[PDB]
Amino acid sequence: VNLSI
Amino acid sequence: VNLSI
Amino acid sequence: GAMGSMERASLIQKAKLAEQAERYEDMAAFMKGAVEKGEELSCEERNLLSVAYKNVVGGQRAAWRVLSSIEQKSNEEGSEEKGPEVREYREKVETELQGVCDTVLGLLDSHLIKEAGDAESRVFYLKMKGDYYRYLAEVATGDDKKRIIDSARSAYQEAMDISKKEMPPTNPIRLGLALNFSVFHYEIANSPEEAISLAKTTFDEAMADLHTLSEDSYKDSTLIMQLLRDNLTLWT
Amino acid sequence: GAMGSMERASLIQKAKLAEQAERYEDMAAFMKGAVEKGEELSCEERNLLSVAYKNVVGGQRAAWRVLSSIEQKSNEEGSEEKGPEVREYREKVETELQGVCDTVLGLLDSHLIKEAGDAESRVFYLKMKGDYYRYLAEVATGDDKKRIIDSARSAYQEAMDISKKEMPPTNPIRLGLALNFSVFHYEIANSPEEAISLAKTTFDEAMADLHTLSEDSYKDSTLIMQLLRDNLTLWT
Ligand SMILES: [Cl-]
Ligand SMILES: [Cl-]
Ligand SMILES: [Mg+2]
Ligand SMILES: [Mg+2]
Ligand SMILES: [Mg+2]
Ligand SMILES: [Mg+2]
Repeated sequence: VNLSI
Repeated sequence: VNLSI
Repeated sequence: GAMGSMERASLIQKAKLAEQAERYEDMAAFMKGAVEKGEELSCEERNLLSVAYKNVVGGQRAAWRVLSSIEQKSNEEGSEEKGPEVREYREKVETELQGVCDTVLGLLDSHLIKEAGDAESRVFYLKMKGDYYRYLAEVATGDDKKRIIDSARSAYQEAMDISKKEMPPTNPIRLGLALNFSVFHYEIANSPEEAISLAKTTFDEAMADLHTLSEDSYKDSTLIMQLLRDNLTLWT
Repeated sequence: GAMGSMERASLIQKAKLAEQAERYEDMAAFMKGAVEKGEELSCEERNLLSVAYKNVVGGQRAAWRVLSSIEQKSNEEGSEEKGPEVREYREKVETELQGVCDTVLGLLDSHLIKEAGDAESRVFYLKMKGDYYRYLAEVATGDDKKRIIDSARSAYQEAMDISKKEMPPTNPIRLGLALNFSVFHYEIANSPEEAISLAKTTFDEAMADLHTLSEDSYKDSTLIMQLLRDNLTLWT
């Protein structure tokens, strides 16, 4: 999955 | 911890 | 009830979806709705009911233990006063937990247990009754503590009596009932010797019956036998 | 509001307890109550707010994806008809998710953003506004889809403009904003080249500023730089 914060 | 089911 | 307008089959279908989505509060509400339709539950449906509430109450119990530990530390020697907040929030979680337990016990009493005549359903529901009184007992501190404990014991004992008469020693419901009743003895009733004796006798009698089983039944039974063994390793 | 009778400090104390207990819905409700007291939020308080709603909406998004995948399969060639239940329950989760997003966006608009004058608070809140419009965009399918996407873009862009003027390239808020805006480009705006360019330029400019930092700041910054790198490795 795309990494977000 | 005590194992339960 | 908010589920009163939904078909029984649709509630069961959505409970299975909620499980896949790890939405256990939804799963529990759907299965509560299914129970309240008033028909008896199939084996698969009973296990959906138990999976859902086990996950809900399991998270509440874990949160309660975190908060109770913080609370106990705050009451040690040399702990700075921090006000009523820790107690209040532990009480909030505790109250919600008790509410879930009361809801399950209410479903069992209205009217799942009285309609359950086969050993597999009756033992299953009486194990559940023992389990949820045990969860009440874990947080109990007042005048009713002893009666709560005895209600757990009484339900477990009725289930044990039926299971020993009506089920083989390897039956997974029988084995899980014995596992949890042994945890009751160790953790709630201050009876570790009873806990150890029950777990050992249950394990040994199952071991001696494994030869009667298919490969798939053998896997089901040995899985729970290993939990008995894990507890014995912790307790001895 | 149900938190209107509780002291601001008590709400913050209980938010921290809920976090320790992994009770993120409670944590979010406590922080919503704290915001509604009307005072600006400290750095630590802003991060409690974001942690709480990030966890709540994160679980809803994961559940929505599970259910949307089941729904898409049911609409394939050769899939047996199963009735409206999958769509209904996906819609239920979707509606609750949108409600959480609307609640956060409401707090930002009433009145967190308009009172935020320092770069660290203003960029933080505008990143949040971009993030929660992005979550709305992930589930959007109707006439408002393009406007939802543009609302996300506009908030991210205002935050980027301020962060580039007012913050060093290693600032963790700046870095996380850039990370999420690059995800917006890749996942929402159908702009993978923009996503890749942003992540690379952000990473390279941070790398060149690391020499100015203490050991602890270096650890904070490199942690988020590694997330930029992980995305670039996935996308290229
Ligand atoms: Cl509380
Ligand atoms: Cl639904
Ligand atoms: Mg009907
Ligand atoms: Mg019957
Ligand atoms: Mg006050
Ligand atoms: Mg201000």
